[PDB]
Amino acid sequence: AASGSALIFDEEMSRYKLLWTDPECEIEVPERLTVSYEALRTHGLAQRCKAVPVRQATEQEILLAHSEEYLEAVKQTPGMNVEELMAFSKKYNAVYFHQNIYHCAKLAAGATLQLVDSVMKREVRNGMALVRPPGHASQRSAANGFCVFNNVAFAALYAKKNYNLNRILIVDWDVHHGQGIQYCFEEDPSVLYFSWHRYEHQSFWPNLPESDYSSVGKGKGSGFNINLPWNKVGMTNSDYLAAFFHVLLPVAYEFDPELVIVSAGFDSAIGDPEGEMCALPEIFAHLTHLLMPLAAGKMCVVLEGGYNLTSLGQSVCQTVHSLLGDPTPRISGLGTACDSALESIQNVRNVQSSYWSSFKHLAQSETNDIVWPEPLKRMPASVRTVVVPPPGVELTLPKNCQHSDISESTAKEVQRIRDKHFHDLTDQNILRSLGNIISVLDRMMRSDEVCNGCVVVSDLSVSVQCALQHALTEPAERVLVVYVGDGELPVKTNDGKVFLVQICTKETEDKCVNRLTLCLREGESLTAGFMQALLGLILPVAYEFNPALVLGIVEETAAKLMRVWGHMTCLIQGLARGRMLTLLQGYDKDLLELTVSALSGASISPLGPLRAPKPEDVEMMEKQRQRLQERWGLLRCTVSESW
Ligand SMILES: CC(O)(O)NCCCCN
Ligand SMILES: [K+]
Ligand SMILES: [K+]
Ligand code: NA
Ligand SMILES: [Zn+2]
Repeated sequence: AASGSALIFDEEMSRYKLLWTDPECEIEVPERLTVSYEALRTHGLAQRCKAVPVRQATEQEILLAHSEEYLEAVKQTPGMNVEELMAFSKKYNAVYFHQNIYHCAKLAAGATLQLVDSVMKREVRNGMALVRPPGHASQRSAANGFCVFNNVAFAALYAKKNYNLNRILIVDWDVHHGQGIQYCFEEDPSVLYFSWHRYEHQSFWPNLPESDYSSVGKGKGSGFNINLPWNKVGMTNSDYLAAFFHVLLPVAYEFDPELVIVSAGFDSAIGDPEGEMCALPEIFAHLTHLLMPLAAGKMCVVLEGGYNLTSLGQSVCQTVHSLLGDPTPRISGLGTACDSALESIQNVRNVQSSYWSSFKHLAQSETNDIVWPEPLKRMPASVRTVVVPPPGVELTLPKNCQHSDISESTAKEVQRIRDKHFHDLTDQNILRSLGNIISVLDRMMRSDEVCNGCVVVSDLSVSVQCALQHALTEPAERVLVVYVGDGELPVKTNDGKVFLVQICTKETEDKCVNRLTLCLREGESLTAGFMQALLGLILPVAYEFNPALVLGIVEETAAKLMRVWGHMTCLIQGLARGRMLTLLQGYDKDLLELTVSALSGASISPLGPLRAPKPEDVEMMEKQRQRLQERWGLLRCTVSESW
């Protein structure tokens, strides 16, 4: 299974620039590449990636997406003087030409294809291409919006042709619509295109009616084009995560792509003079992380726009940090998306409801200068994952995992804890696991050397109480508990420091807003239901809660449809800088193996196709959203009714 992250870059792509006055294009400068690579070098990220060389796209590769007549016209620009280049540039909208731009365009395109090949041949897990010129606005026969050839459209058509892929997701988080990509795949159900973009009711570039939410694709491609227009500026972390949890991710995991390509424009970040949005560079760590379980981690990130050199460098580093598997930064201050974003989100979900299972319940009444703080460092843990199997069980562990070694001070604390709170306890198994829990938690919370952990335990009540209480005094200001099992746990949810998610078999009405209890009907549809609950309820609440530790718990009677556990374990590491402790009750080799693999950052196997969720499950989940969304605004995917 593949490892490592490709970084594709060449300073030749910085060797073209604007040669005449033009306020429209003067923001697109060679230094965008210079600053981005140097930022990667400064933070040690470039040195940890596999450098893959650029190459030129061939004529045949360019003709996959562009016409012979347009290619022939651009092929003449190396021979043009400045007067001729200015006249050629005026034939198109918001683009300039240069004697070297055709050369660099072929390099930008070939760099993208090198990235696709490295990933699809399993030479790396994922990667990023830092290229100029950008691509997503160029069209079959036109340059547009600083773009000459459509790098990301190349990549999907090339991956289709040479690897016989049937399902490719393109995520365009640039602040501009990628109209070239939309047109290219408009009728194609094999390529799902998602774009959010500043729109402001069509008054923002490129000013197209077809960039609105109503453009869902055409013909057999209906439903495979998703536009989320931002109709106000100033969108925040909360708006972007609301878009992912309530539009993009439900569709992406149902689509089940075989490759993910990201049109990564960081002009959607705070400080950008084109986007004027307010999302922090740290959000891109999470946008990257939330997509990484798709396609077994095969993600090709391709630079598009991004014009504030400071914002650009930091967002590029946050993206590569996540590609490398470094712990995600904690996002504070999350809450409801703004009303304009909620309107865009509800409109997209409604028009897309004829095409996607996660939205289908919506179709029937019965159913329903700027400055910001510098980002903190993101150190990978010395040993990412510590494992404590039952005594004697020897397992083959991934390279960045390690077995537990109870210390002297730790042993004294178990004695103190036993005397005070479990007088009768003398079971020397239980007492060993308590020493393992405290030992693992101490390494997780008081060291950057261990990130997360898994401990197999015997008695849930004592181990849960010790794990929770010990974390709450480290101190962990807030703890998210995720419990797969029935019954009640020694978990008090009164003081706001604990949020409890419970996946259980018995229908039980929960009474307050710090618990989410999910009672999913048994059957062949448990998987789709849980995925729908995870993306649409669990993750929105968990992100807003912003825990300092995640405590996972699985009762023994519930280890037999839990094919979702690896996705949850991977996605929930977006919280608490990845600090997750999982307690598995009883030995199951496969569950322990899956848990350790996901905790350690390994690729997650795809879920493939799934029987769409039970309508009773969707009803249960929407009643949870209604009950919780006034407290946890990140759950909202409609505009609230005003009094
Ligand atoms: C690559 C892009 O999407 O950032 N293009 C920006 C075009 C700006 C036109 N004023
Ligand atoms: K976009
Ligand atoms: K499509
Ligand atoms: Na012009
Ligand atoms: Zn852009």
